[PDB]
Amino acid sequence: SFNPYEPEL
Repeated sequence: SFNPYEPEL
């Protein structure tokens, strides 16, 4: 799978 990273915001 993969890890959740936050967008720009």
